[PDB]
Amino acid sequence: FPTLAYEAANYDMYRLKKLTLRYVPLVTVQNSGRVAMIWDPDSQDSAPQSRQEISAYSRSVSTAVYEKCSLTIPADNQWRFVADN
Amino acid sequence: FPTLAYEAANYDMYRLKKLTLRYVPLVTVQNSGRVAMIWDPDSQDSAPQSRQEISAYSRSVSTAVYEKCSLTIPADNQWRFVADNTTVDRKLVDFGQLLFVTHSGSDGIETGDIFLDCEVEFKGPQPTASIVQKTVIDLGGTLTSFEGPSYLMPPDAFITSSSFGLFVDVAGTYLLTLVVTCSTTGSVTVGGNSTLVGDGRAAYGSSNYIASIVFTSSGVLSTTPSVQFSGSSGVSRVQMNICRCKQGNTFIL
Amino acid sequence: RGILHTQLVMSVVGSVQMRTNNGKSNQRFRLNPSNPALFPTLAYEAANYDMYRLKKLTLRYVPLVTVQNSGRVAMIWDPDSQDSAPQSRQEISAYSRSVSTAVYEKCSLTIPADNQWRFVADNTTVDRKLVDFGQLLFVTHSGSDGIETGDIFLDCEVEFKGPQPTASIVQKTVIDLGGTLTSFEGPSYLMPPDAFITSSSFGLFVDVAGTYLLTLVVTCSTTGSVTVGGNSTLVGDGRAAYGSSNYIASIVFTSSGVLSTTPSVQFSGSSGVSRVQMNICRCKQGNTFIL
Amino acid sequence: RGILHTQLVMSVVGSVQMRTNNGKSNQRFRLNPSNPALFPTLAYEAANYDMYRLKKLTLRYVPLVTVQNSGRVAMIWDPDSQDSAPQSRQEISAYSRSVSTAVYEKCSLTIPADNQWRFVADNTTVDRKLVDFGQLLFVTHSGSDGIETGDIFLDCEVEFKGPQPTASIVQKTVIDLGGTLTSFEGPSYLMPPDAFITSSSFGLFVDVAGTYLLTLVVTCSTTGSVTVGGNSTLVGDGRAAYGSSNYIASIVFTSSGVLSTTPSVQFSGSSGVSRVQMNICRCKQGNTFIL
Amino acid sequence: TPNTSVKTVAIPFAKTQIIKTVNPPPILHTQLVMSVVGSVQMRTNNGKSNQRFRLNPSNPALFPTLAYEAANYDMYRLKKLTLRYVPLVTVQNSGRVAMIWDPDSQDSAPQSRQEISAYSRSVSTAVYEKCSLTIPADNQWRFVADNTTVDRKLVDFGQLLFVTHSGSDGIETGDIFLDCEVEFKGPQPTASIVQKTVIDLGGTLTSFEGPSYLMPPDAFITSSSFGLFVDVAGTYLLTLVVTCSTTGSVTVGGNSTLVGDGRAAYGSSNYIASIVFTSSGVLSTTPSVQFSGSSGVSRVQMNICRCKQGNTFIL
Amino acid sequence: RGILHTQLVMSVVGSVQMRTNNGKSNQRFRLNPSNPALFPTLAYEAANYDMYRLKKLTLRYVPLVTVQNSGRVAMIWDPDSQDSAPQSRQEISAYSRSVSTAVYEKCSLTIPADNQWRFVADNTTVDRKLVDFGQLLFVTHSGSDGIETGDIFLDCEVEFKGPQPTASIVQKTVIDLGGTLTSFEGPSYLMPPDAFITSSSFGLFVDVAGTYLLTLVVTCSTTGSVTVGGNSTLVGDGRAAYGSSNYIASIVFTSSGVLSTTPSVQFSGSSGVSRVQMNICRCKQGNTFIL
Ligand SMILES: [Ca+2]
Ligand SMILES: [Ca+2]
Ligand SMILES: [Ca+2]
Ligand SMILES: [Ca+2]
Repeated sequence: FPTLAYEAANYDMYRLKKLTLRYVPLVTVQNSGRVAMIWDPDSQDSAPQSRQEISAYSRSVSTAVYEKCSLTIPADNQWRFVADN
Repeated sequence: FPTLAYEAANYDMYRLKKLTLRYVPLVTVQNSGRVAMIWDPDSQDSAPQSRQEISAYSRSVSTAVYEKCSLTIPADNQWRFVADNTTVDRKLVDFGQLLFVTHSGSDGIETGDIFLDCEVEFKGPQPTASIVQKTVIDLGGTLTSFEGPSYLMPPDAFITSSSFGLFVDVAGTYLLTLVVTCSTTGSVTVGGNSTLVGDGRAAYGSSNYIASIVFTSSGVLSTTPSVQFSGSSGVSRVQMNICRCKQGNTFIL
Repeated sequence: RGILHTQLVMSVVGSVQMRTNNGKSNQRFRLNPSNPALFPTLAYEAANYDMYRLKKLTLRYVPLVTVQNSGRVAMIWDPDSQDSAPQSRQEISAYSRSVSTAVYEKCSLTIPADNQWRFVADNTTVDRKLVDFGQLLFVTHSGSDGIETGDIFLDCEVEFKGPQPTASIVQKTVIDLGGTLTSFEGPSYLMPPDAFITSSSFGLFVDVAGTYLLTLVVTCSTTGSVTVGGNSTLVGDGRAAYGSSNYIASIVFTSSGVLSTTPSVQFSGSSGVSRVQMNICRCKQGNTFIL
Repeated sequence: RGILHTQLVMSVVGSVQMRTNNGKSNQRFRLNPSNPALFPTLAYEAANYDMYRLKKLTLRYVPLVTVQNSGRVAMIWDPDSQDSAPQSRQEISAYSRSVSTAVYEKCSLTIPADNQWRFVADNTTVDRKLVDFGQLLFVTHSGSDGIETGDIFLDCEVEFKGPQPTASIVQKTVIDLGGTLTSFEGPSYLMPPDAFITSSSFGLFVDVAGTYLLTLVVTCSTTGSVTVGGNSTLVGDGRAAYGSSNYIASIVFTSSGVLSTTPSVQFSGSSGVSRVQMNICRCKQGNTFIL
Repeated sequence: TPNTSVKTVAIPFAKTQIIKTVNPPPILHTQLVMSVVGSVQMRTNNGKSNQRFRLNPSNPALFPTLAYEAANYDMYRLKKLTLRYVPLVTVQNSGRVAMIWDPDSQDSAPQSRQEISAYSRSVSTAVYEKCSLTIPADNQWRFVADNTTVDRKLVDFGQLLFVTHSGSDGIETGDIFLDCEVEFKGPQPTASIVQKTVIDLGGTLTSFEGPSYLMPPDAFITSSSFGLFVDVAGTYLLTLVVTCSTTGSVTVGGNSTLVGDGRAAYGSSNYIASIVFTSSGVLSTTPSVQFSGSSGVSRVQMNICRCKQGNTFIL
Repeated sequence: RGILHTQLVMSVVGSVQMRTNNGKSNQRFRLNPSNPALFPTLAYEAANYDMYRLKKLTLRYVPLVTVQNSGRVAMIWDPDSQDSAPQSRQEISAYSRSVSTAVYEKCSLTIPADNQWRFVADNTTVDRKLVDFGQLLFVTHSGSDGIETGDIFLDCEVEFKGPQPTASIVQKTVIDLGGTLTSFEGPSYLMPPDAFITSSSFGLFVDVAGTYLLTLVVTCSTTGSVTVGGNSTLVGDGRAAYGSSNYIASIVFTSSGVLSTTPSVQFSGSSGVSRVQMNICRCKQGNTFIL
């Protein structure tokens, strides 16, 4: 949030209502590969560090490079502190 | 607007819907005097400089010290630019001035205090605005601000061949970076409007002189410069950066 | 239904320039019942428990001075407990719950309570932010400098979940030369910027407004007198002793919570002060020492 | 809903002949909540109020000894608080609520509660008979001579009526030559027949099982070391001092609350002891003085 | 709805109150209690004892008129209780007056600023501004204090404490009024309205036969002198009986004045006087009745009667 | 619905004076399911998830000793996970859920459960106070000096919210000269004050009662034999090797999880031990190395 971080300085609590991740390719069907998009409920775990951990994290979309993805994250209702001090 | 100025960085246009000025006294019916509250439609006029100009400005309330006032300002519907990347003719940008004239006191006593009400709405957004001033002084010149906002204003600083002073009157806690082109070293003291968070670390080196101070100002008058650099020789340029930082952004011995 | 508790919080001393919680940092008025400043009488109940939940909260600034001393007392609640103290005069209206009137006139401010059980601070937690309910900040800026303006009361309905063996309500603080007050095993009667030692002298500022009991244990080489003044008077039976390199005294004094530019308890005349160890208990007037 | 409060009352020391509060008088277990023997944690809550009302009252003696020692432990509730001790065996079961079993096996006793509001003990009553809710007596009468047998817990739902400022966490007790302990403005935490002085020595028997902070103020002529006896142990920081005719010490010790034929805190070696003044605070394993 | 509400307060100048009686019937009853003397440091009931104001109808401080009707009865209630501090001073003098009711009748007094605010039931406004405190009642019947008990906690209804600090020093600041509806159950013949108090060397006053004019922190004896601080504000009738070895003189101090024909006499080891003095109840740091100049005082016995200015002896 | 899970927690070793987790610190029995002392089997299930929620919690201490040894075992549940140890006896029964009986006789204790979801311990927290569900403390305080008395079981209905990859079955702990155990990326399975090194020797105290697989990687200068102490036994296949300045061993041993004053795995005989690195895996009576 390079723009909301200034408005986030003027507040203390926050929610997050709608969360989508919308990988858009920029390449033809000629280049192989794989892109995966992962959401953790932790904010202090490490990252793979394998192929085993990519697929079944909890909430992950792992299609190819040349093809579009879309991942949605379910929200909560809790109020959390904006990270200050 | 010490709080809205951060939200004002994320936008470009503004209006002002409701404007009241609500002077509240803090003193009995024993102290004589007069407080007047003035709104200009200009934002570049000077101030009185007489008793003649206090009463009939256009829109003014001028009661006594011990008795309450209330002034309302009529609004417009126009959209005006938020002052970013500082313009020169700031008359078509601002909505006006407030002037707050007192005389014939009751000398330097906490008489009362002035409150201000707003409904501000903002149109289309920016990324941000850089909330760090950059002000430069030459010998004989004044402050010329760059990069915004308006913490320091051009009648606030003075330089000599050997000394330097700032009268910070905004009442926050700040973070300076003095960069002074000298020939010798010097000391920095903190005057009457403000106090240190006392670990101001500075250094000399080449022709530059670089300091970094954290001070907390009160905005009240005092006839001492609030940040004073003296004892040096051949000051030519002083460059500044001010940030409004809290009491944890101080350096450590 | 619960039981209300009116409790004294500060004696508000006015100021000319700009001042937060008067002599103290943004650590004093944490909304935990394990805080002797905001809870002078519920801290004894808070030592028995580990969970609390606030129900009703009002602040009730009641004036004391004649209407000749202009001022502006402001009472401010934060939802954080780790935000810094406010910097300017005009960084007051940017808070959420705030009442700012003149010195000579009474106010009120209600704080909406949550429904979450929170831990009672018997620690040494790093994040106070998730434990406390928030801060209370008190700002004075016009003038009338050395004058007791009024005093702030505070009303609560606190209920407590699961109990605990009693947290020891006796402080233990140690000062070294060049060091500060460092508390040990709680509570927080004294804050770290409340004392000073030299090579020959010693002093404590006490602003919680109670009647206490000290045990000075001072490592010196000569004896020294102990004077009590400024904010507190002796319940005058102060019996000290000397012996080996320790210096031991026991004092019963009654502070008043007002600021003053004199230490409340002062120890002077000796030589080579190196350590001062303390214990403060909040006793009563019957705990003196007969001559 | 209320909140239960399991609290340690005694640690039962068996005796051959007949003994009623393992040695201490018929004054120890008054059922006021201003009684640290019966309420080691609720007395801090009860120091803020004037009226109280008991709702649930249970025993549960719990043993600690192997099944090899014969003996018998009884638990007694008078509705009086000024009746004398049960002089014989036939008087033991004749009380209103009484449960008596062997040493090696657990018990329980419930007390029916009233609905009246009674005053909390504040610094002087003479007719305790109308203020307390009753006594508790703990008789042991056959042969398990003085081995620790078990310990007795106590459960409460206590509600309090209208508040008060805090009264006294700290004792002040004064001994003169030939006299006994006379307390001034505190709880108890000592009781009179639990200290002895001579022309040259001094001793305290503490049977409450807490962790305390003393301030010995003893008018002497020569110095004297301080040991901590068999009931209790130091935390090794007993910094003391001499000076004028006073002798000043400050000790942090933890007692197990068990009988022993050694004084728990003993002061010997000096000469011409005339007065001893005390202050006891119930600290924790914090407030000891760093060397 | 603009989230900031500006409210104006016009603090005028001196506020006072005006009190008239009607009185009508053959029952609310307003009375003075004190005149609040402000102090700089800290002070309880203004220099009076730690136990003085004490809710029985057999208490001369709170009920100088009902105490005679209280002698003819045994039980009492208290229905309506208001405390109505009236200022007598402009908005120029700073200070604070607090009015405190305890449910105990044997606690001590603050002895801090901490204890003033949250007692249980307290009003603690400024000096120049009016207060009003109400006390909730009960339905229990309690004994009128006759043939003095020791644990006077189950007898009285409570205390009044009247704490001032941070004045405005010794000025007539205000005064405290007290309202009651007192009803009495089954009657006595009477009660003996004459105190009998005895002091020994090192001891204090121990009252016998009732009522409570003098209280134990009011008198001091030495080997050669004697003093009483009468703080009830009436006109009294003493009978000093002092066990001395020599004669002595009796003067009348700051709280009180003679009706100047105090006749005394010496004789055997006793010393017998009979004084008529009129006290005001205000503080003064002189004993109000002082007997000095003698030698070996051991016992002083008293009888106090509340007699008017015609019960004086004649030269 | 659920499935109960009876699990071994400790094997209680009695002590005369006072002891809280039979020697180990107030860190051992955190109620996260990522705690192998409390969850020797559920930690494998809990290594796949991030949130958990406890539903049923019971003790049941079960004795093992003849009815000849006096003593007393207590079981304690703090709602905090950062409170200190119960320093005295009066603090034992003052917890929220506490059951204390004799050594030779069985017990039970139920803990009321919440409905909140809490994080599972992943590699670093500082405020455990908000992550764990509480502590478990196990006090023994009279004379059954160190004989195995009994053992304590624990029952659970645990449900987990959203999954995760597996985290760590294996520890990595590193010791330097003068330092202590510092774990890196594992469970625990050791805790710091359970290993000691000298200039020439090495030792491990394992009190978890499983069957483990070590890899000793010790920077030495000379070789050294490895014995398996009194707590634990080999499966007789401890193949080791020397080479460069490293010393490499791999041992399969089974520990009973009982205190002993001998290191369970000891490495002595060499010279200039500087680092020791570990990996512990909880194998079975399989993975030993055939000669
Ligand atoms: Ca995770
Ligand atoms: Ca113009
Ligand atoms: Ca705790
Ligand atoms: Ca009381």
